[PDB]
Amino acid sequence: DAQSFLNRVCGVSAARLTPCGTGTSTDVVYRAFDIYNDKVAGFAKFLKTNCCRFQEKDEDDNLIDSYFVVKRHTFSNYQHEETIYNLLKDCPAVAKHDFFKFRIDGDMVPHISRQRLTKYTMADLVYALRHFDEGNCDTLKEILVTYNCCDDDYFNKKDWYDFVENPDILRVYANLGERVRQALLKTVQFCDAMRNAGIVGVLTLDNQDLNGNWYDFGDFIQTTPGSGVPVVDSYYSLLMPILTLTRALTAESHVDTDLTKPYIKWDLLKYDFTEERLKLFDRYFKYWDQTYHPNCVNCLDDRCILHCANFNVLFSTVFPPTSFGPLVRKIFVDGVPFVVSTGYHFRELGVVHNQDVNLHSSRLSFKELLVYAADPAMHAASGNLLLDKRTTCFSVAALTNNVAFQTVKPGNFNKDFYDFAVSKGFFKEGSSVELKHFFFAQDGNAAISDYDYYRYNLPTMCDIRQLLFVVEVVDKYFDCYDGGCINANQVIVNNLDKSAGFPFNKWGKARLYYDSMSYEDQDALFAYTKRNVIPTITQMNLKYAISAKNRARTVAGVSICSTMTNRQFHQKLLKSIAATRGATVVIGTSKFYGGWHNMLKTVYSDVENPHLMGWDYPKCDRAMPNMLRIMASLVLARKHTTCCSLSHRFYRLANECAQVLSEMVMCGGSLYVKPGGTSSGDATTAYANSVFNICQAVTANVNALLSTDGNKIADKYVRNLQHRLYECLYRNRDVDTDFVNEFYAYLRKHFSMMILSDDAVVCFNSTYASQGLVASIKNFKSVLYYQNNVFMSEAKCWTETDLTKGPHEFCSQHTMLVKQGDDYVYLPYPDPSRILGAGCFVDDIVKTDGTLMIERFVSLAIDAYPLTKHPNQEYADVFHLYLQYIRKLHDELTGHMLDMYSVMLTNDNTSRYWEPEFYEAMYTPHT
Amino acid sequence: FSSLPSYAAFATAQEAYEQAVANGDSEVVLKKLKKSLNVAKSEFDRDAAMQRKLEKMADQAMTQMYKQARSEDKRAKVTSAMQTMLFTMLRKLDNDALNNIINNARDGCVPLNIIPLTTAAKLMVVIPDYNTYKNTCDGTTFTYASALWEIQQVVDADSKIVQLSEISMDNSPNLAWPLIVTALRA
Amino acid sequence: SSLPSYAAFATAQEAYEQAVANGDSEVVLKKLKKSLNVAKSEFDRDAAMQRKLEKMADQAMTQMYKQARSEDKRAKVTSAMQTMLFTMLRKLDNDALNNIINNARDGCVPLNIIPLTTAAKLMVVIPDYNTYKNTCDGTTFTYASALWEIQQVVDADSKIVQLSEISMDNSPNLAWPLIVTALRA
Amino acid sequence: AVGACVLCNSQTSLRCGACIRRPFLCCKCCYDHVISTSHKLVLSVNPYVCNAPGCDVTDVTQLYLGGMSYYCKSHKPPISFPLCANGQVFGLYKNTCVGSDNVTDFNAIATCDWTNAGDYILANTCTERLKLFAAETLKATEETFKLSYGIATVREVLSDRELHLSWEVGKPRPPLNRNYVFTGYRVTKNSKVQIGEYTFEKGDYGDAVVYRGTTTYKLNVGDYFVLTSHTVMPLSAPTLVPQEHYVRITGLYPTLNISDEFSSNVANYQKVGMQKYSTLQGPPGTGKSHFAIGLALYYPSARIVYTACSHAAVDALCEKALKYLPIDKCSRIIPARARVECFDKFKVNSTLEQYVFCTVNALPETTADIVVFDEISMATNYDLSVVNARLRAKHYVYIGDPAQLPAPRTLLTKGTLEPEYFNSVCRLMKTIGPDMFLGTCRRCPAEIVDTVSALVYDNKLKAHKDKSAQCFKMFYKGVITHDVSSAINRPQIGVVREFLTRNPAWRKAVFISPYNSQNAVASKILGLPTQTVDSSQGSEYDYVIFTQTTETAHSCNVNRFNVAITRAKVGILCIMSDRDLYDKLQFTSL
Amino acid sequence: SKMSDVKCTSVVLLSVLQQLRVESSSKLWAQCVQLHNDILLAKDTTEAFEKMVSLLSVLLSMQGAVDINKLCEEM
RNA sequence: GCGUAGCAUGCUACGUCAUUCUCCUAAGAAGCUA
RNA sequence: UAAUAGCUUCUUAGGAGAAUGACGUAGCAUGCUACGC
Ligand SMILES: [Mg+2]
Ligand SMILES: [Mg+2]
Ligand SMILES: [Zn+2]
Ligand SMILES: [Zn+2]
Ligand SMILES: [Zn+2]
Ligand SMILES: [Zn+2]
Ligand SMILES: [Zn+2]
Repeated sequence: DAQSFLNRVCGVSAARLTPCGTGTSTDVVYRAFDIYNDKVAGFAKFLKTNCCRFQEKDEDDNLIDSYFVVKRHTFSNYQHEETIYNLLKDCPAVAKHDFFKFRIDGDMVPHISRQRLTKYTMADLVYALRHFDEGNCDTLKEILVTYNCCDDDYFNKKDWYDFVENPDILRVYANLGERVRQALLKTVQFCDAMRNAGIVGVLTLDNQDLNGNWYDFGDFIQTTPGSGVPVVDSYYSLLMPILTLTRALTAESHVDTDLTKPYIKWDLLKYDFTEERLKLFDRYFKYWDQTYHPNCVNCLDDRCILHCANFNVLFSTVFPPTSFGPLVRKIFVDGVPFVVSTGYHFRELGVVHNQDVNLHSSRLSFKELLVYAADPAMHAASGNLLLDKRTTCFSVAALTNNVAFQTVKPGNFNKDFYDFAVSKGFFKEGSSVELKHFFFAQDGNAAISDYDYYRYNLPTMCDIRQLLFVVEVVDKYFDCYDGGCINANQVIVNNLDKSAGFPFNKWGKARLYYDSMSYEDQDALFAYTKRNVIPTITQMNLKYAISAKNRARTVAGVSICSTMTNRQFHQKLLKSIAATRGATVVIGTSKFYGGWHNMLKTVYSDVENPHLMGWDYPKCDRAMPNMLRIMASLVLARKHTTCCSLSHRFYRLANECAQVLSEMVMCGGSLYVKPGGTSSGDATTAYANSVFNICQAVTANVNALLSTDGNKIADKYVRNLQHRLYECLYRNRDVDTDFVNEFYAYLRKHFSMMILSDDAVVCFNSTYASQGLVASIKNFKSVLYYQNNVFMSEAKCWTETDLTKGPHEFCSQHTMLVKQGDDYVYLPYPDPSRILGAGCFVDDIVKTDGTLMIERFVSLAIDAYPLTKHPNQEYADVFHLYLQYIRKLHDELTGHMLDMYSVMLTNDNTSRYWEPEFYEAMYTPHT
Repeated sequence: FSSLPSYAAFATAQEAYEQAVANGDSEVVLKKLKKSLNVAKSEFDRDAAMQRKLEKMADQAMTQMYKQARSEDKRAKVTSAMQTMLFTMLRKLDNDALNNIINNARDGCVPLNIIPLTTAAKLMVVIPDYNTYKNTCDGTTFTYASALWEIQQVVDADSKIVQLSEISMDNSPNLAWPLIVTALRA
Repeated sequence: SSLPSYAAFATAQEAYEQAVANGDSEVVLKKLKKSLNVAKSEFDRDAAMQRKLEKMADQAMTQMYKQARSEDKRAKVTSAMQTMLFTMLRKLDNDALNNIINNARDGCVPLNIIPLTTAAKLMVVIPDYNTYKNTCDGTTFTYASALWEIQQVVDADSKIVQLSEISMDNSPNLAWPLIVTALRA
Repeated sequence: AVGACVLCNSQTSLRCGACIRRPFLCCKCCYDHVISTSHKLVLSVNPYVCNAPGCDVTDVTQLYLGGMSYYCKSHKPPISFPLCANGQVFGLYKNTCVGSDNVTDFNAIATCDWTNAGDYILANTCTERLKLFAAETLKATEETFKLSYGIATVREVLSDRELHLSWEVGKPRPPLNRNYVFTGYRVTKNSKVQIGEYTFEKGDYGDAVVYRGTTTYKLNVGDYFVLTSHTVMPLSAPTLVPQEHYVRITGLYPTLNISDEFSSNVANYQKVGMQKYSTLQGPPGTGKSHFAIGLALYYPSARIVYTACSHAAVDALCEKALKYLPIDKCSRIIPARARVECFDKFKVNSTLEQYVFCTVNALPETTADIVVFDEISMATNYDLSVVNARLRAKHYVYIGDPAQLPAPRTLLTKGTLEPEYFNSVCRLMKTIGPDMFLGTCRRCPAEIVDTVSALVYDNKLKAHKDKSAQCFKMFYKGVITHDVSSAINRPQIGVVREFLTRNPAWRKAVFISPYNSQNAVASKILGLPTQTVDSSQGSEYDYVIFTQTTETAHSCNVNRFNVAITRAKVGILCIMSDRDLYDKLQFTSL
Repeated sequence: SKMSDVKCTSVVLLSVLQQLRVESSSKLWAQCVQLHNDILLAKDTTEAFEKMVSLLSVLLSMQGAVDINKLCEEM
């Protein structure tokens, strides 16, 4: 009977059970195994059918979170697992097993019974958080509710999962931190028990329930006692993004690691937490077999900087935030006591000391004067203490004695153009072309309320095993360019009449500093930054430009001391990218003279069933994790295999971090600490953003390929590719160039891509993306959720099933297929509202005159020409309006010139700017 | 050009040619004098082009020298400005507390983020709303950074002084938040 | 072009044309051809400098006009902006905007921003009884194309005045201008 | 840079180089100006000199326009084009200029040196633009006249309070008083920079000055002084705003029974409220400065700006307001330098108050509800233009009398100026008559008004008082001592000293004297409060001592004597020299 | 063409207010900026007109800054 | 048949000027995009 | 107060190159004429 089975399962333990199955038959559930065997691999959601599950009910007959899993299998496996359990019986991190043989129908089918497991395992939590689909999140909701993280009505909020709209979800997740930390401790206890019991086996997430107990010994082989080995490469690595999302180590800030006891009061003077980091690593990640260097200056290569920095990201959340930043030291010049920064304490790169420290000096050269007046040690040491309650970001010091509240002026209205437009039938009620782009004004609390958006930058620990392979694929994407250091005389600066950052903007533009410093003491400064760390302040400038939304836009003006060296370091590679045609990163490719059509044709590089895809990064420059910015900097620095040594490359990376990633930010006369995320003003910003975008796309493809079943993949080549992809991620520690090349070719064949720093058009294979062998929109949503801490709503992501209509939007240009000459080409046409708004609203009073600015309208008509071929007449009329306004401006300019003199201009070639041919020549491929 | 003897040769050849033409000399002599004048003016134009190139090169060199002189004079001005700024900021330092905390350091190295936190003698608090003001620095003295600070002045967003009695729950709408309360360590 | 070099070129061209119209042969024709060419070279050298001078003059005219217009426009920037604003405001011809502007011409300006939320406070200053008669009827206040309920009327002396103290005869003894505090209805 | 022709308001780029102000002139007007007078240098965007490698020709009709430069007759390129031709002078906007017949008075205004009185009488009867330009260039001439003075230097410093004086050889020595300030120089090797603002005033003994300075620097022998030149700022506002009449009171609101003291001026208050601007003429001591305060009390809600050209007049106005006007709503704006001891009893320099008192030259750009300009007789067209430029107001009112002493006009040395041509408002007072008038003396004793009603005025002024018998006329020869370019009469001062201890009630008498030298030097000899007649205007005193230093056309001026004697309230001693002036008044015998 | 006419007059009106140094009064300038931004980002004409009335009341509240009679008698 | 001389025709090299076009650099103005 | 980078339009200046036309010098090939051998 099915009742004798329940009685036997109860056992000697006084447990009251209620069968979840039906009539002593196996119960079928849809779990999230992390599996790797001879035929399947990956971290996917399978359908286990070998366990009979009974749930225990506590007093008052309430169902509790304890299950009796009664897995049945062969007899040899029964004996083997019984022996392995007998070895590991006494370990406290082992679910109490029960081995008995019950006559199911007429034969002794042997069962093993795991007692008091939770409903879900650790792999279910990891999968529900790494593969988050807000339309189907039922294990995440049940896990959150069943452990008192919320109250099952918290989900009636509209967007409870959004990080940028509902920041309380951070607390809701962090309620799982203690449970995750206890799971880590139980894992270490189980590893110690395996080591001491002489048992060799692999630890997988799907064998540790949410209490922490381990219960799967099917594939453990026992060797000589005292020399067993646990293989935890795939256990910790998959769990890594969850350790910072749930803040598993928030109980390490408390004395005796007790969440009830008060915080640990570290001495403020303490900045070298190397011993603390080593103790934390040996406590939680004990059997992680790869060496860990707390101070990344001791690392072996950029593959070891990523791993150790990824750990330092997690271990830096338990140390006080006042111990980071520059390390100042009191030096003397000609007997006068300076305070200068002779080191740094990065949250990711550990403690870094400068190698050229002159305690006793007498004269300060121009290089040394620039270095000492650039770093924020003097400014913060001589400034008043600040407590800015308007932001949650750390505030260092207030340089001045009163805060500056910078506003943004409204735009200047070009009334003549507006009257001309409405005389041409524009701006009617019910029209399709209407003004949407304006100059939005801002109050005094604009700059600080925009800087406060860095609170969306959270410390993110990445999946290091997967990231260390994504880096190889990305560097493969960047293998056609060449780079290296160049002398100061080879550096070309585009516009030298630009701000020099703080404090150098008080004495001149960048021209003064690029002229005053000879090539010798620019090379000397650059070679100084290769052996020393120069902290640098970056201003926050409110952007005075026309947009469609009223949010304030700010840009970071990095100091000239940083810009000069970063140019000298990266300009060769950056100019090599901007001069390459037909690559993945289309930077430096014009859209005129057939550029747009060429780019689109190169995107459709022989894909089988193409669908165009495009996604958006919400809060791209502010939510980018520090690990991915460090990864981008390392990828851009792989071209320095000969010019720079190892220490030179590390100190260049440290300067990049200390000047761009997390530096002192000057916002309204006050120094704040930027938590992270890329600044929009560093020298390599567009290119680093392109690297980050390619990294996200490759990670999305990797997750999409590994999360597929494996029994459903029909193509024997793709299933083998998934198998070898799992092997290359979580079973292989060195780089495998063969498989990196094979996966790169796979991506180029089926996931053709076009990148401009955050704008991407993908021409993927539709059949594969439907079968799950290539990233789709949902994979990008999941990857962004667990690797940027932002939710990518599918409203800003488009899909185009028909290639005759081109990408829906790339670089704010819609694409239309027109008949030009005798063939069909793609022409980029803008938003008509943008062109009309540029005509009507201008940012200077002298641009309201009109007759002075005819080149303005020539350029705007050049941009607005492709509207002429748009089927909608209200769109085609924008170009003709601009042409007729150019004609009117020229007529009245000639009238005014004839009045101001008595002679008309002898040479007048303006007659070609109101003929359509001058503009039609801009989209013809001849030039 | 004119100073060079080539112009004199051209002038004397032209004078001889004109005298011969007015005298009605023989045609062969006319041809010989025309050839002489042609070679004279050929040498003249050969010498003139070198003068034009030389004067243009001298002008561009003078422009370059003026540009370099201006840049050199600007370098000295920026150097003086940076030196004055550095020494003024040095003199502003609170030497006693700075020396105390730096000597208390084990290696002589301290994080920058604690220099103001433990040695600044003036604190500026920027407060966005009334609840924040009540919670952080209510009254005439308050505690922050493990010290005791006393209010010395409160100014609003307009930098117009605000009396502590005006900061009330009912008078809050009549203030230009944020208020920048400037305190001094006790 | 009325240039002596052009005159010499023209007379050489005419002489060559007449000769080739006769054009027997051949050495005189070649000699006159060379004379025409050498005169043409000199006239063309003169013309090149004339064209360069005209180009420089046009550059000067253009730059001077741009600078003069720019300085003029940066000078007349406040009066021009205010005139443009009131021209556009007249063009709209909204009933509320016209009402408040016509009132502000008569001196019936508000003391704070006109509020939009119902039952919010508006304070306006009424300079003469004629303005009170036009806009205020009973306890209702007709301002900005809306109806407002008067809460309290005060004078320049900050003394409350009852609504029954306002009349054609009693007003001359009153301390104008009044200040009317009303709530939107 | 383009502009507008002064007398036609046409667009132009031509300015007369020879003219002091360099006024923008259209083509036709510039042609008529250069073809008529000695002015022959015209400044376009580029000057009209001859651009030869060496040449100095300035006459426009002598030059030609060739290529890209203007050349003379003997240097023009083969292709030439005249500058001054076809009845115009070449410049921008050639075919958009309409000339005028006002090129006749403008020539006289530009060329004349303002020394004779005819220039003033032709500079005050022209149109608005010519009135403005004439005043502008007259102020320019007055400011430029200071460039002909001399540089001072210091010999030694025996005492830090009595500095030694030394002037540059061969240059005139400017008079030493408060009106002139000096800024030092240290030109030696070694800091050719200013060393602060100092001033001089003659000491009694030897050659030493009890000087005064803003800072406390000590001067080496190498340091010396230089007079500071003052630039002339432009002016564009009309001298008078267009007078417009309203049907009823606009922008002003009366009071309920303002006061029992000012109730006689209510009709004139209504008249001021009715018109855009008004003029009040009143002989001294009839309440003009008492009419303005009554109007202020009559319009409490109106923001009122009280103004005056001098400092002592606005000081007396502030004193009277402190007596009558509430002090909480008061202000007093002072120039930063504050050379003269001003009136400091209200919240000084608070422009945002209701009742604002400030001198004309330091007026802030702000609005008002009515501005009362006090004592327009001392004001010039520059001052009226400035008050109409800085002070935009809903009502203007000018008070004063043509019979008072006019503005200094230092460079004027030939002839006399009639009262009606002092400034435009005074002319309006004389052409059709003032808008308000009230002739009744209210401050002076009966005897002195009875005597002055025959000197300048022809038996017009009645008074309300009794002759207190405190009026004494002293006759003495008064030996003359010309010390500092201003005459000093030492024996008269001595007789005053010997006839002061016999007058116990005259120990607080103010000393009034037309010459600043005697007025300043009498301070140590008698200790009495001192004040010159020019700065005494508008301020009344209960005890006044007047002395005629010398028999001159300046000291014995009828209007100056009238305005000097009309300051007394209960008694006055006059030390007179001229027999004619002495015989006309009826005082005690002595 | 009435909805787009309001959005431009609000721009001109805020420019005038900025020129009148309303920007120095933070509490008033915040409200003026909010009204301007809400007029620009509007879909209904009545709402934009009400906000324009509120924004113009700011200009009319300061009597001496603008010469309403001179400005309006030029039409 | 040769040499000297002159004239005429043609070819090449070099120099000068004029015109047109292309490119490379420098400076200035403007627009769009991320 | 106003960032990094890309592309495009326009203006000016300089340099180089090309093409054509003209002038001049030198050199070479051919034809005609005078004198001498
Ligand atoms: Mg298992
Ligand atoms: Mg008076
Ligand atoms: Zn390492
Ligand atoms: Zn390198
Ligand atoms: Zn003149
Ligand atoms: Zn004129
Ligand atoms: Zn000359």
